[PDB]
Formats: sequence, C-alpha cells, structure tokens
Amino acid sequence: PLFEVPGPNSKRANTHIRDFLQVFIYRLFWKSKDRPRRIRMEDIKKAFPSHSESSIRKRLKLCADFKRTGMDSNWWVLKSDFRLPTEEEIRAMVSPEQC
DNA sequence: CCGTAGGCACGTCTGCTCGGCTCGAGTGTTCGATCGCGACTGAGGACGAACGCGCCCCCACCCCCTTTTATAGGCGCCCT
Repeated sequence: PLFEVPGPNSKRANTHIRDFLQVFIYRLFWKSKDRPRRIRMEDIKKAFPSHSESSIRKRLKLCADFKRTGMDSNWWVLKSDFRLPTEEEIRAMVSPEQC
C-alpha cells in the first residue's frame, strides 16, 4: 500500500466525511437550474442518512440562506455574494484515492 | 340571522447559542543507560646480585746427589 488508511473516528477520517459532504452540496447547487440556485435538505439527508441535520446545518450556513415556505419541503437558497467554486476547484478538495 | 373571514393558539421545523465532554499538543520531571576515567592485575622484559664453575698456582711427596764395604759376571776403553 502507498496510501494511508485512516482509523475509525480519527481526525483525518472526520475531515474526509466533512469535505465529501461539502463536495456533494456544491455539485447539488451546480445541478440546480433555478436562478438563484437552491437545494433541499431532504436531498442531502436521503444521500446521507447517518448524518444529523445539525451537522448538515454547519456546512450550509456559510454558503446558503434559508427561505421558509408554507409546506414541509423548504429550500436553501445560495447566497448572492458567495461565489460557487468551479469544477476543478471541487476536484482538488477530495481525490478518488481519499474516498 | 346566518355565513364567512380573521385572529389566536398550538404543532412542527429549523436556526442559533450555550454548555459539556473529549482529544490532542506541549512541557516538565524522573529514571535508566552509556560513556569516561581510574584502578587493579597480568605478562613480559630488563637489570642487579649472588652463586657456582673454571683456571691457575701452590704445596706435598718421593727420589737423586755420595760413601763404604765385602763380593763376582759381563761390557767397554787405553796404552803396551
């Protein structure tokens, strides 16, 4: 082996889960066709059932603003002053070897 | 007088904030290890002293210088 496998609940392992969540959130904004871009909490929780919503609230507070709507299905609208990172910048965040 | 709309209350979702727990990093202290120095001991070589060996000298002992005297066989020399 040439690449190090982390231990359970290590600092490297916990950083990887956070960054992979940050990668997946960003690509959901790139998939959204609405102007301004918007995503749902339900789509992240369906892909990440082992995360609490509060841990997802940490990754969404810096890049998105919560707009509540009169239905049990609400949107995270991308901040107008937040520049969404480009594709190759997302590529540098998490490599296939780290996964 | 009746119907409908609005207001309030409660439920639920989430967004923020506070408290508690745990993990990691650092620094100080204490213990063990290793290194250096000195001392002891063993081995080898060199020097000094004592003993033993070798050489030389000295001492001791025995025979040779003569005389005599009886007596006799053999060998060699000297003058008649």
